[PDB]
Amino acid sequence: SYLPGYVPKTSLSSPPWPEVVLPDPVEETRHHAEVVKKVNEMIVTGQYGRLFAVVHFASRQWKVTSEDLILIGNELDLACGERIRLEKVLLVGADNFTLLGKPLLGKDLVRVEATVIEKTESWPRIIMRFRKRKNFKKKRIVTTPQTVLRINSIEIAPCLL
Amino acid sequence: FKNKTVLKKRCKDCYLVKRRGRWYVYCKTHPRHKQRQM
Amino acid sequence: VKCTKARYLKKKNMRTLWINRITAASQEHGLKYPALIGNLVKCQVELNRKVLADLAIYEPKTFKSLAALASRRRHEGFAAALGDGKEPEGIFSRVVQYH
Amino acid sequence: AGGQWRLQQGLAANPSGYGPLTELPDWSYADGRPAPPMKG
Amino acid sequence: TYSPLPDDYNCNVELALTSDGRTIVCYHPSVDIPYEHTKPIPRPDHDQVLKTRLEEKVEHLEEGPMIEQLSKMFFTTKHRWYPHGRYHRCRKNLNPPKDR
Amino acid sequence: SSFSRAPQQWATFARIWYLLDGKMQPPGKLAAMASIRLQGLHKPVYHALSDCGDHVVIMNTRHIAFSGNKWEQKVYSSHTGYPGGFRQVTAAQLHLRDPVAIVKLAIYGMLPKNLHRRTMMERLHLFPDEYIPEDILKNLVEELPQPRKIPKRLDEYTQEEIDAFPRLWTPPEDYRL
Amino acid sequence: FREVVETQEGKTTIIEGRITATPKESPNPPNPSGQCPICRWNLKHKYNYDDVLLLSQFIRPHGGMLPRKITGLCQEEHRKIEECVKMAHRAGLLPNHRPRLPEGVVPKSKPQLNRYLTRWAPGSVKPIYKKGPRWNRVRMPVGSPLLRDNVCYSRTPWKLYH
Amino acid sequence: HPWEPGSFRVGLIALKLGMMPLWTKDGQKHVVTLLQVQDCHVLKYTSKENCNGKMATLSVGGKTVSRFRKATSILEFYRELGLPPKQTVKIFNITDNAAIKPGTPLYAAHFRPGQYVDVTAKTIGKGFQGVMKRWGFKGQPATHGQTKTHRRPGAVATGDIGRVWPGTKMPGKM
RNA sequence: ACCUCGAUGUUGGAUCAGGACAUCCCGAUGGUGCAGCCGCUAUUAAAGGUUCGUUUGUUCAACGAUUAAAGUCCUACGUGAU
Ligand SMILES: [K+]
Ligand SMILES: [Mg+2]
Ligand SMILES: [Mg+2]
Ligand SMILES: [Mg+2]
Ligand SMILES: [Mg+2]
Ligand SMILES: [Mg+2]
Ligand SMILES: [Mg+2]
Ligand SMILES: [Mg+2]
Ligand SMILES: [Mg+2]
Ligand SMILES: [Mg+2]
Ligand SMILES: [Zn+2]
Repeated sequence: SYLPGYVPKTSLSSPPWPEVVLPDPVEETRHHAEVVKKVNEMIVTGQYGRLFAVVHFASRQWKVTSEDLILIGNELDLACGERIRLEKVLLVGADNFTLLGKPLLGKDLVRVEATVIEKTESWPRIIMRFRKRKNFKKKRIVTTPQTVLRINSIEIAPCLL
Repeated sequence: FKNKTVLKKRCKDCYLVKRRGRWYVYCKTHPRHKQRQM
Repeated sequence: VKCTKARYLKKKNMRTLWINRITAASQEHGLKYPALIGNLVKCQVELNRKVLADLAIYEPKTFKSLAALASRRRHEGFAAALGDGKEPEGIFSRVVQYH
Repeated sequence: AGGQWRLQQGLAANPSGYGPLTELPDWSYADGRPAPPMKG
Repeated sequence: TYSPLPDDYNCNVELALTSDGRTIVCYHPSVDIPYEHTKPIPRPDHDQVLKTRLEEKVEHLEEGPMIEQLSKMFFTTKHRWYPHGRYHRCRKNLNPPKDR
Repeated sequence: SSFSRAPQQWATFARIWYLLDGKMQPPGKLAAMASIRLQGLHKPVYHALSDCGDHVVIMNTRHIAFSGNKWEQKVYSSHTGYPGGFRQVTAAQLHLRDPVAIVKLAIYGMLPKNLHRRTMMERLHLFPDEYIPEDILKNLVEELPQPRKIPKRLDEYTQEEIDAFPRLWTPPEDYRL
Repeated sequence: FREVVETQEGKTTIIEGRITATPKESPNPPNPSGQCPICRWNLKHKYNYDDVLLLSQFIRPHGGMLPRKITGLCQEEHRKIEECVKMAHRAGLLPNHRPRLPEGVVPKSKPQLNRYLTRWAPGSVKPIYKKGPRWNRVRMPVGSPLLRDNVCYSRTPWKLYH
Repeated sequence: HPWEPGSFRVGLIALKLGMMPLWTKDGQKHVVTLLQVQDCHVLKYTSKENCNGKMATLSVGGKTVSRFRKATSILEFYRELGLPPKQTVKIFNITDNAAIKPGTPLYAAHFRPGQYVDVTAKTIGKGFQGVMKRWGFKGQPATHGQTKTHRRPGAVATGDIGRVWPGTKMPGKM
């Protein structure tokens, strides 16, 4: 009762990691719909509290929530007090549910809006270079422009299905 | 015991043996044939 | 002079600190750092070390979901490596194409 | 990380190179008006 | 019955995908500690004529034994328990900025 | 977690006592998992400037297992500072003289070479046997799994497994053996 | 197998040879085309020193290795099994195959030192007092070179020297 | 308990009086030291478990001194023991079968002739002394040009090390 | 001819030495053309010891008497703010 590919159980006969069996894709496909519908049903009824959203702004990913501040090291050419929308959102999460973009969420699923509240120059930064025995010494001071944004609201819409 | 890098039997009675990490040549008939691997 | 040259070290040290924090949280879920970062790329989830380190500290439940996704994607690749392409690709192994 | 896998998918080895994450405008007005194009 | 991670310690993670496959849904409800996995709190801890008035038990100890006792109860080294000079005590910021 | 600010800070930066069983385990693998716990490398909130280290308790340090000929080949050398004070003892000699020296030196060489290294050694507890003081035993939390899985001796196999494993050859009946 | 017993009655010694039960090879080998019992069961490069079930079938009751012409193994696998048997006794995984002690001998109490993957005999090893420079380090052998081709499930190959 | 092999009994605390010659029947002049045991008592007993050591420790005192020249902690210790304070207190390692009740006096009859004993005491302090008298170095000649170097240690180390080894014989208190 | 030419003259001795072992002596052990004493040779061993004098600036050496032996070296050819 031994197959041609049979090996008796030894230390190296089987891989050290236990065998893993993936679910049936046909059976799992409808199982995903049940989970998505349940999570979508949590949005229409508003069964969520504070939401944290990961947005891509100024070549940077910010883990922001509502009513918080973020400092941006460049000028947006926007008057202070103007309300704008952050189009790129990569992740929106709650206490019980989390949605992932691939790599970005649709504009019909999440909306993050911020406000320009302060535009100021950076504190003086010292840029000095020195080389010994070469009379090489020069000092430069730069003040990069900065912009502060406050996240006002993070709202989602029931568009999962 | 004479230390030799290469151990060679000097008669039919010499026999090689592995002891204490290095090969030895023992010869009861000729005690001067004893060698230790260097 | 040290002030100017420390601006490169600060960027370097921040990323190294993030990797250790990401590695620490992955081991609590039975994963290694290469297994987490590598398998999140194949899911088109482009999250940098700064976010993952913050998620591993302030959003433990969200990080576990990412660990499960990376582990699931890791298992899908092994199953695809055993086959010769006859079986279809994994559910999470699909890639969204952009034109 | 993942540069080799991306090149096999027809994408850039660096995700900052091109694609929706980089090419798209980073912000827009709340009213819906499009933002001026970024310098990059 | 497949599960990428054991749903025993942190939460019950349920991976899912949308119809278009452009969004990954992660439903992770929090798990509650069962009642059977906990221990009860230890609530419990004559002919006397004179009331037991509070008696001071602050025994005098030298600098040596005082630090040795502290280094054993906090499992640290003796070096941190020695004082510092005025120069270092004046450089310390007594009004540091506070976040959150 | 809706905690107050002080209790929330205390819980995150709390110290957790771990247990290690060193019987039939390599000292280095014991030290590798003990190094991260002592430094706090197993926490996502880890940082060098924050004393986030924990307590590690290692029992049965007398019954450690050395791979290869490390009992005879490995040498632990130290110098007393006086002339002719250069002492070199093997692992076997050191183990008999001090049952906890081998594990202590392996862990001590893995911690960062800084002032915090001596502080982390204070939070490390070694016990040659399975006996543990009550105060140290009453505050343990988690027993970390052993890195190396102990192979089973030939007498520990049940008859079910012995009979399951097939014999590969048929010896002759006239062989004296 | 065959056993020899000597019984002396009336100052006369009688030597007899009595045949005992002999185990039989399990039927239906996975690979009947193999030449030696190792590859006949697809056990090549798939056993280690800790697999005492496989090693016990090629050893004598006193722990001695069996001859190659009797078991029928090939020259390559016989040496690999021979080294695994040596490392099995040194690791203490064969407590029922101890050497036969002659009458009137009581072994002294000796330091019980746990060890495994011991290439050389413990009594024939000298300590490494001078490690040497980094480019000329004196490494400590771990395991056995004859198991270099064993199936490794990890990307890093077996480290035979520490 | 009766005497058993491998047992150690307690000793005494004696006072060195002086020296006196002593002749044997063999005609050899042997010099002996008169050790006077006075006011020798056992102070306290510490069991092997409480000793944190292989042997059990026993406290012995000697040479009763004034009660006005001792600290409060020492005086109250003798108050409950009912003995005058002792000048020098030594600790002896004994076995379980050699325990002696505290307050028990001891006499010179504890030892017998023909028994070899070990005497421990502080040596005569000679203060700060040079290498010539402390370590026996030869020094330098008094004549033949020597300039301000007759009792000096000379070289203390080599130039390559650039340091002095610990334990090097240097002038100090002897 | 790389370092030292804006304060180490070098040698030897005196003083005190630390270290290597390729061991002069003490220890253990093979071989011997090893009877025994003496010897020769090889492995192991650096814990301890390794003299006093005449001429000579001497190092060295010569011979004087000895000793279980009077080892080979290195250390800024140790040590000269001793
Ligand atoms: K000078
Ligand atoms: Mg970088
Ligand atoms: Mg005096
Ligand atoms: Mg003189
Ligand atoms: Mg003068
Ligand atoms: Mg003078
Ligand atoms: Mg030698
Ligand atoms: Mg010189
Ligand atoms: Mg000189
Ligand atoms: Mg000088
Ligand atoms: Zn011969």
